Amino acid sequence: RVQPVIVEPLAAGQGKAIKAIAGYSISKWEASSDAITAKATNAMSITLPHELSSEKNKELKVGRVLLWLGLLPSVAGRIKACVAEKQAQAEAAFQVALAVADSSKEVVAAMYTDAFRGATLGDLLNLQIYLYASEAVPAKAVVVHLEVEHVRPTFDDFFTPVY
Amino acid sequence: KAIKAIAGYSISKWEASSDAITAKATNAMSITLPHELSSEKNKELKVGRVLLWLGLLPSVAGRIKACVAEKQAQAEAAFQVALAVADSSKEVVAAMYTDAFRGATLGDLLNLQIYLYASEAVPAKAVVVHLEVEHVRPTFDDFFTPVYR
Amino acid sequence: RVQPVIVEPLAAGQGKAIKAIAGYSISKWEASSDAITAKATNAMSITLPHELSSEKNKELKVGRVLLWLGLLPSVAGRIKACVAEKQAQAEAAFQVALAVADSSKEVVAAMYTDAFRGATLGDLLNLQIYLYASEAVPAKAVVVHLEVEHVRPTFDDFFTPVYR
Amino acid sequence: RVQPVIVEPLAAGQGKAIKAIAGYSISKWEASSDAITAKATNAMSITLPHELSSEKNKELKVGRVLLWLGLLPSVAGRIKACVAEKQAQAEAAFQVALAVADSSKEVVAAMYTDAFRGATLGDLLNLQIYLYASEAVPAKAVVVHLEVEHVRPTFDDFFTPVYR
Amino acid sequence: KAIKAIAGYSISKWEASSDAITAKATNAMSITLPHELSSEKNKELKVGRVLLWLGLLPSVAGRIKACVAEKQAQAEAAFQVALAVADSSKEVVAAMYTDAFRGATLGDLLNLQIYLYASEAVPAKAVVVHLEVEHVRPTFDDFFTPVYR
Amino acid sequence: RVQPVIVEPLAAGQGKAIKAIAGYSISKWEASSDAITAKATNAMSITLPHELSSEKNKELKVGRVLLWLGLLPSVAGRIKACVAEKQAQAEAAFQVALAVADSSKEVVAAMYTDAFRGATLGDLLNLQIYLYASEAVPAKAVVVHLEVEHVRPTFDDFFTPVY
Amino acid sequence: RVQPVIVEPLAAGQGKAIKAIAGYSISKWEASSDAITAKATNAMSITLPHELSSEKNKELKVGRVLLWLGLLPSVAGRIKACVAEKQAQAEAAFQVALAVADSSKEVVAAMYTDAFRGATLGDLLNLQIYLYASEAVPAKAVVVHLEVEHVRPTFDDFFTPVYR
Amino acid sequence: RVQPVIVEPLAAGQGKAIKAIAGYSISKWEASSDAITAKATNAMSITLPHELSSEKNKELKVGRVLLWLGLLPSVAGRIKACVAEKQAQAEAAFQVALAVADSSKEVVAAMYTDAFRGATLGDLLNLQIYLYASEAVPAKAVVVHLEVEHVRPTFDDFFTPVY
Amino acid sequence: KAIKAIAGYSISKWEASSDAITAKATNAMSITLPHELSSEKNKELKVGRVLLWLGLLPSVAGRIKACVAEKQAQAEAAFQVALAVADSSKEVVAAMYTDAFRGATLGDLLNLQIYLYASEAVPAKAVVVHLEVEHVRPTFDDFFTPVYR
Repeated sequence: RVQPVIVEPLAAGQGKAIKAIAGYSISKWEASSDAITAKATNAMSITLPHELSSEKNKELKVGRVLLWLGLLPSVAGRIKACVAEKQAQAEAAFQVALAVADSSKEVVAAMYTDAFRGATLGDLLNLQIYLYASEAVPAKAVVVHLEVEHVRPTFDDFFTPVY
Repeated sequence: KAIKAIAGYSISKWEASSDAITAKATNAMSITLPHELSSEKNKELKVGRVLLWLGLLPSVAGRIKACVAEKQAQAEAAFQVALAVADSSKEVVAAMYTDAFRGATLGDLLNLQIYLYASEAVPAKAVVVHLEVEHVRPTFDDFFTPVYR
Repeated sequence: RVQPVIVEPLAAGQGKAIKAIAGYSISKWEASSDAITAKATNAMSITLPHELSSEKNKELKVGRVLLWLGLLPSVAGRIKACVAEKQAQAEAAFQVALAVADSSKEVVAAMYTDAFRGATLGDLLNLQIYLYASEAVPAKAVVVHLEVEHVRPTFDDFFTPVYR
Repeated sequence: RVQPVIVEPLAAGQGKAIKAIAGYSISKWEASSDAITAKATNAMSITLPHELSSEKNKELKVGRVLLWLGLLPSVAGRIKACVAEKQAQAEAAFQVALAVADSSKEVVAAMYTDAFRGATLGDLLNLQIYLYASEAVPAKAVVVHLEVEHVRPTFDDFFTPVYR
Repeated sequence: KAIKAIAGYSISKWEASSDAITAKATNAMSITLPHELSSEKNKELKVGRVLLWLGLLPSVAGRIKACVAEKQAQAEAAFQVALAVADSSKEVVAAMYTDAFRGATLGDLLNLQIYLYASEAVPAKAVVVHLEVEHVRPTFDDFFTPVYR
Repeated sequence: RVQPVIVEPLAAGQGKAIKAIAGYSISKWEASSDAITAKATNAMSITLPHELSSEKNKELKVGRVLLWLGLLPSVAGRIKACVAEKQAQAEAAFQVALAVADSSKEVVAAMYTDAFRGATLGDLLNLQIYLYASEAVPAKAVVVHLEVEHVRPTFDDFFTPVY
Repeated sequence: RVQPVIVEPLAAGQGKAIKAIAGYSISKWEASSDAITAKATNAMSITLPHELSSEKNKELKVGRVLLWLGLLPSVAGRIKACVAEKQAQAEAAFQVALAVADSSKEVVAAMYTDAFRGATLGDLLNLQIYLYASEAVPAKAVVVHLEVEHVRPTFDDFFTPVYR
Repeated sequence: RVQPVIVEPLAAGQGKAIKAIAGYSISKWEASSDAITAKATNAMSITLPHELSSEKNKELKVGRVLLWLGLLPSVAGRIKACVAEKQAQAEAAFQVALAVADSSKEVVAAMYTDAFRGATLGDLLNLQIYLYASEAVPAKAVVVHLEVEHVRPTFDDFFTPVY
Repeated sequence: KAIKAIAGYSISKWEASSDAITAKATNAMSITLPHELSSEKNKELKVGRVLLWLGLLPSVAGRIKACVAEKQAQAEAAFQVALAVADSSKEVVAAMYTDAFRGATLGDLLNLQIYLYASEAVPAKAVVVHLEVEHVRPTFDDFFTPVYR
């Protein structure tokens, strides 16, 4: 039996938001970039924010991480980013990574569901973010957004002891 | 409909800009995780499917091929070993690694490299490679940091 | 009986998210690259983040690791990455490794499910990430994202004790 | 109804002892210091003890880590320590870390509960301990005590087999 | 009554002597675990509350301030970031870190430093810093070592 | 209802002894110190005894550790010790450590309940002990006592095979 | 009542095989030697294989480790090995270690059951293997086999996802 | 009661084959050797095959490993091999190893049941194989067979995606 | 009957050839695992009983003693600390380490050394040392590798 199906169009902003699993929470931070020579990859390092910079919080385990990149409307060309272990040549990181985020697609994002599940935020200090551009891109023209999920920090809802 | 991540996973998506590419040449840039996933706790998360798709400026001309692989002596041989390449001459410029890294660890992606090839001369920041990995959800993303450091 | 089917077109970033198993958490971090000569490889070692650099946290056990690499849109060529134990020749790491992440495909990632299951986080200091580039690729043009899952740290839900 | 209360004065070393959870054990070791210039930091890497240096034991999983530092009574000033992943500038490790152990307080310690839970012991080789001194402090004047908990090693209750 | 360690924990207590301190200066000495806790098995134990209290000779004069923190470029800035300092001018010369390191690992305390400040000139071995950490009990302390090595 | 309470005084030696948890055991060893310059911190390393020096016994997990320091009655000043990871400057180890043992207090000890729980004795080879003194202290004037607990060694009650 | 017994003669390699416990797996690798001066020791560090070198797999927890050493039949003398944390003098590692593998016996092996239980695999990068030779022994004349057990890697039963 | 027992003789090839435990599988590979000077030990490194060389497969946990060495009938002397961690002097590896395989015995093999249980194949890249010979042995005269067991690779029975 | 490995274990058996030995000298060669056990996953396996037995060419003369121990400064002292030696003058040339390494990790055997002693001059490849370790069975030996790399 052939079933008639209507495919309704979507607006830019209508979509199901993926929810963190029970017992975890999501930290969201961004990092601006610098100038990219054409046909060249810059390789920056992941810097945790101050809140997660403590030695207490560098022991929380990691779940899924998400990398979506937001860019100026003035820029043209093709921009591709990923996260990977630090390597000798940066371009080869696009040959090993499990998901790359391409700006030529409809959804400019990369979802890492199992590549870093079970690691630690202190181990996320060891990773790198790789940016590729087809044309010459000036400084601060792309901002990368990375959103990691980790176990909920179990002692951060207390005031500091002063008495 | 789009491909949904399986139950228990999430998808981290990030991009990497390029460098200048000589004609008939291959650059080999390493993979850097974002800051949120760079913790030692989060480098032990397992990896599912990864995706590489590159967006390029429409002014460029030639043929651009990218892949991910392990570190090699010659970069060109990486195009002979890799399980999927993304080609600009083809219909869909993408590379879907469904079983190549499924089971590997998120810290093991630092041992990989992205390989770009250009048939002609390409300036810097002219292509951007988008990669989208999926991994297990981090075990504490629903908690504020403890306020008493 | 033949049964008809309709394949839905799938937008980018619209896949099912893989969840970590019960008792585990996923730590996600990145590493930037340096300049790669044409038809060459580079080996960079995995550095744990500072939060996991404690002696108590170097004894946690590893589940699955995921390497997805993000690259600039300007770079041209074919770039392939993997992880392995450290070797004499780096190129031979592409002959032994269980999964490589080619950039000539639609999913530029590599999922190591049972290659490191049951290993320790300190043993991740003994691994290396290998990049290969088909053309001349400048520095910081690829960034590797590695995402490990590990057992959740047992004491990060408590304040530090106030008495000394 | 208001309910009166009496606060008992507490002598030194008279607190409740935190017990490791079931299936885990606590390994405790120390590291001595070198000379610190005034208003400066020093980064020293964590070295596992030899008993845990095996390949079988570098795959154990980490729970909670505890850094308590012991210092000579002659030294003056303010000394602060933390653990983190290795960074370019060491001072910035005090801006990111989840807990620091100040010496101007009553409990000179720092408890990382969920910062490294689920990491591996080999990943503790990727961490660093950071010391800051407000004044000129000589060598071996502070000693850092780090106490990790990890899964108990599965075969240390058996004699070695007698046949070769 | 004194503060009792919580169920499942024990308290390791040790001391560290000092070095010579210039006037208006800060020394930064690292933390060394004792031998019993220095094993790779025992560096994975979790940490609860830590305590720092310093005993000083009564002949000394001035003002001595100590704390624990992470490693920094300038040592003086460690007194601006640390959550508790121990001051000799105050009523109780102590520093009680209840939530600063609770959850961290016993091997992570090697990444910390003790910071001493003296207002005047202080000779070597004139103050001794006592620190008392609590941690999970080691999983084999009720067994003799196996006699057949 | 106000309840009358009598606070009875204690002698030096009356106190409840903390017991190891089930399945663990306690190894107790001491280490003598050397000369300490005034306002300076010496930083010594932890040496496991011979019984726990085997590769079999460097895999036992660690629970709570205890550091109490015993000193000569002739010495004066103020002495503070702790255990921590090895660092660049030793004095900064008193800013990171979770408990320091002060000789100016009534109980000269430091209890590390969770700082090293789950680590290994081979990882206790990586730690250091930090000593601070206010005045100049000669050699062997302080002996530090550290008492760790670990899992009970499961094969050490056998004679060595000779037949 | 006295009960007679008959002892069966046992051929080489006819012992009971020790099985890893449930949820664990045994990774086995080797390391070759270099030249040893007579009455001397050598310290070589443990390097994890590439499969366990990921950040996700450096957080796995360690059970029992086993060191059995294979040696050429031409070499003469007495050769002893152990594992420990790294020390100043290597010879003192034979005074502290919980088990040594003497070559003057019938079972040339050493079983560390609870020495590293609960440690992390990354913490195996902090350990060292110590060799002692009673006579002049050339290079590559002994090969050490170390066999760790660790938790099984949680994702090595799945293909990598095909979409990028 | 004395019981009469007949000890029946065995042929070279009759013996119970040890079976892998449930959920594991066995990879079997060999490595040829080079020239051995008399009274000297060569120390070669373990190279995983190509099938297990992937970063996906370097995360599988390890069970029991087996080393049996096969040699030419022309060679004479005494040959002893083992596996161990890499060391300063190779001969001392025969003093630490838990089982050495001697060619002078009836069963020329070495069974490592617990020495590497719980490690990883990427950690088996860190080990070494040590060969000893009494007399001078030419190249390729011994081939070492090592047979490891690991968890079964859960995604290797799929074809590669081409559509 | 022979000694059977206990339930859950297997026995890896391998050999190592020798080098040239000066008279009244001791060589110290390190232990190398085979390739199959060299993975980081398999270096975390626990060790039971190990065995060392050496086969020697019948043309050799003198007295050859071997053992396994930790790394030492002097190699001769390894014969004073080791729990079992294999002696060619004795009835059975073997060394059975039943409790010396039982509980240790398979990666810890890289921290050990084999010690050979010869009373006379011995050429290279004249003795071969066989060592047989037992360990837990690797958790995936019943699976083909995933074909989609």
